[PDB]
Amino acid sequence: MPHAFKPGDLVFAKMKGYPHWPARIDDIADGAVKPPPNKYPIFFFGTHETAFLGPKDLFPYDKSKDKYGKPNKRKGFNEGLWEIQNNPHASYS
Repeated sequence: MPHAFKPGDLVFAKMKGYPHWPARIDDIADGAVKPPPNKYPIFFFGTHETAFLGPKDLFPYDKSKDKYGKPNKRKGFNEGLWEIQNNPHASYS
């Protein structure tokens, strides 16, 4: 049965106006800005942007990849597909 989300989990993350996007739940570095309550720091693959999202917008990667893991014209998307499949836990600093 599912646990709560934790850092390192892989997802497709949904934001209004964008396709479901390959992403991970990030850690918060020591000294870094924390997310609001009930939000997680989401690192989007490809764009390498962070937004704060709740569970309603996070779709576990294993379950969702057959639906959402397809090329998209949007900037950074296809790079993001490579990153999530091939090195999802790397440093993208």
